[PDB]
Amino acid sequence: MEALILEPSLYTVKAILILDNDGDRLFAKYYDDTYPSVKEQKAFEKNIFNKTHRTDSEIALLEGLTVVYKSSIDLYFYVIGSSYENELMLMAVLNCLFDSLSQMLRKNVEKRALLENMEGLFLAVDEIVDGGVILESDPQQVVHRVALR
Repeated sequence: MEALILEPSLYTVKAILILDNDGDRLFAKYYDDTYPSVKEQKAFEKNIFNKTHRTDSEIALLEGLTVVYKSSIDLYFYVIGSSYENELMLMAVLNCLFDSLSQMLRKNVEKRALLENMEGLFLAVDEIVDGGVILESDPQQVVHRVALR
Protein backbone atom coordinates (compact mmCIF):
# COMPACT_ATOMS: atom_id res chain seq x y z
CA MET A 1 0.00 0.00 0.00
CA GLU A 2 1.23 3.52 -0.94
CA ALA A 3 -0.23 6.97 -1.81
CA LEU A 4 1.08 10.36 -3.06
CA ILE A 5 0.83 11.60 0.60
CA LEU A 6 1.55 8.28 2.40
CA GLU A 7 3.52 10.72 4.62
CA PRO A 8 2.95 14.56 4.83
CA SER A 9 6.15 15.23 2.78
CA LEU A 10 4.40 18.42 1.43
CA TYR A 11 2.25 21.32 2.73
CA THR A 12 -1.21 22.60 1.71
CA VAL A 13 0.39 26.08 1.90
CA LYS A 14 4.15 26.65 1.64
CA ALA A 15 3.64 30.41 2.28
CA ILE A 16 1.15 33.32 2.58
CA LEU A 17 2.17 36.84 1.41
CA ILE A 18 0.42 40.21 1.49
CA LEU A 19 2.10 43.04 -0.42
CA ASP A 20 1.19 46.68 -1.02
CA ASN A 21 0.45 47.65 -4.67
CA ASP A 22 4.17 48.45 -5.33
CA GLY A 23 5.34 45.17 -3.71
CA ASP A 24 6.20 46.25 -0.11
CA ARG A 25 5.95 43.30 2.35
CA LEU A 26 2.98 44.24 4.56
CA PHE A 27 2.88 40.62 5.80
CA ALA A 28 4.49 37.28 4.95
CA LYS A 29 4.72 33.82 6.55
CA TYR A 30 6.50 30.68 5.28
CA TYR A 31 6.26 27.02 6.37
CA ASP A 32 8.61 25.37 3.83
CA ASP A 33 12.39 24.93 3.35
CA THR A 34 12.42 26.67 -0.09
CA TYR A 35 12.43 30.22 1.44
CA PRO A 36 13.08 30.09 5.26
CA SER A 37 15.28 33.27 5.34
CA VAL A 38 14.49 36.96 4.64
CA LYS A 39 16.83 37.47 1.63
CA GLU A 40 15.43 34.43 -0.25
CA GLN A 41 11.86 35.36 0.80
CA LYS A 42 12.29 38.88 -0.72
CA ALA A 43 13.64 37.21 -3.88
CA PHE A 44 10.59 34.90 -4.08
CA GLU A 45 8.29 37.90 -3.31
CA LYS A 46 9.73 39.92 -6.23
CA ASN A 47 9.30 36.80 -8.42
CA ILE A 48 5.66 36.54 -7.16
CA PHE A 49 4.95 40.23 -7.93
CA ASN A 50 6.53 40.09 -11.44
CA LYS A 51 4.68 36.84 -12.29
CA THR A 52 1.26 38.22 -11.17
CA HIS A 53 0.85 41.96 -12.01
CA ARG A 54 1.37 40.79 -15.68
CA THR A 55 -1.12 37.85 -15.54
CA ASP A 56 -4.92 37.20 -15.59
CA SER A 57 -5.37 37.41 -11.82
CA GLU A 58 -6.92 34.75 -9.55
CA ILE A 59 -4.18 32.07 -9.84
CA ALA A 60 -0.70 31.43 -11.35
CA LEU A 61 1.91 28.63 -11.39
CA LEU A 62 5.51 29.77 -10.82
CA GLU A 63 8.83 28.14 -9.80
CA GLY A 64 6.88 24.80 -9.84
CA LEU A 65 4.39 26.10 -7.16
CA THR A 66 0.72 26.99 -7.50
CA VAL A 67 -0.27 30.39 -6.08
CA VAL A 68 -3.72 31.97 -5.80
CA TYR A 69 -3.93 35.76 -5.52
CA LYS A 70 -6.31 38.73 -5.25
CA SER A 71 -5.94 42.54 -5.33
CA SER A 72 -7.97 45.44 -3.86
CA ILE A 73 -7.37 49.26 -4.03
CA ASP A 74 -3.70 49.46 -2.78
CA LEU A 75 -3.23 45.81 -1.72
CA TYR A 76 -2.34 42.40 -3.20
CA PHE A 77 -2.97 39.10 -1.34
CA TYR A 78 -1.29 35.72 -2.12
CA VAL A 79 -1.33 32.09 -0.90
CA ILE A 80 1.36 29.72 -2.22
CA GLY A 81 1.39 25.93 -1.90
CA SER A 82 2.11 22.54 -3.41
CA SER A 83 0.61 21.37 -6.74
CA TYR A 84 -0.01 17.65 -5.97
CA GLU A 85 -3.65 17.36 -7.23
CA ASN A 86 -5.53 20.62 -6.38
CA GLU A 87 -5.54 24.39 -5.85
CA LEU A 88 -8.93 24.45 -4.01
CA MET A 89 -7.09 24.39 -0.64
CA LEU A 90 -5.23 27.55 -1.76
CA MET A 91 -8.59 29.12 -2.74
CA ALA A 92 -9.92 28.04 0.71
CA VAL A 93 -7.08 29.70 2.66
CA LEU A 94 -7.23 32.87 0.50
CA ASN A 95 -11.02 33.20 0.93
CA CYS A 96 -10.77 32.47 4.69
CA LEU A 97 -7.98 35.10 5.07
CA PHE A 98 -9.65 37.86 3.00
CA ASP A 99 -13.06 37.41 4.67
CA SER A 100 -11.67 37.14 8.25
CA LEU A 101 -9.73 40.38 7.56
CA SER A 102 -13.02 41.88 6.31
CA GLN A 103 -14.69 41.06 9.68
CA MET A 104 -11.92 42.21 12.08
CA LEU A 105 -11.01 45.35 10.08
CA ARG A 106 -14.71 46.11 9.25
CA LYS A 107 -13.21 48.17 6.39
CA ASN A 108 -12.37 47.63 2.68
CA VAL A 109 -9.21 45.68 3.78
CA GLU A 110 -7.12 48.50 2.23
CA LYS A 111 -3.44 49.22 3.14
CA ARG A 112 -4.07 51.40 6.22
CA ALA A 113 -6.85 49.04 7.43
CA LEU A 114 -4.35 46.12 7.37
CA LEU A 115 -1.59 48.24 8.98
CA GLU A 116 -4.01 49.11 11.83
CA ASN A 117 -4.82 45.37 12.37
CA MET A 118 -1.48 43.54 11.75
CA GLU A 119 -1.88 41.63 15.07
CA GLY A 120 -5.44 40.52 14.14
CA LEU A 121 -4.11 39.40 10.73
CA PHE A 122 -1.24 37.42 12.36
CA LEU A 123 -3.67 35.72 14.77
CA ALA A 124 -6.13 34.92 11.93
CA VAL A 125 -3.30 33.19 9.99
CA ASP A 126 -2.49 31.30 13.28
CA GLU A 127 -6.06 29.81 13.07
CA ILE A 128 -6.50 29.36 9.27
CA VAL A 129 -3.30 27.23 9.10
CA ASP A 130 -0.67 25.57 11.31
CA GLY A 131 2.74 24.28 10.11
CA GLY A 132 1.68 24.83 6.45
CA VAL A 133 -1.44 22.60 6.86
CA ILE A 134 -5.05 23.91 6.85
CA LEU A 135 -6.41 24.12 10.41
CA GLU A 136 -9.72 26.01 9.95
CA SER A 137 -11.76 26.89 6.83
CA ASP A 138 -14.54 29.20 8.19
CA PRO A 139 -13.60 32.92 8.34
CA GLN A 140 -16.05 34.13 11.01
CA GLN A 141 -15.00 31.17 13.26
CA VAL A 142 -11.35 32.23 12.80
CA VAL A 143 -12.51 35.78 13.74
CA HIS A 144 -14.32 34.45 16.88
CA ARG A 145 -11.07 32.77 18.02
CA VAL A 146 -8.98 35.92 17.28
CA ALA A 147 -11.51 38.09 19.13
CA LEU A 148 -11.61 35.63 22.09
CA ARG A 149 -7.78 35.53 22.39
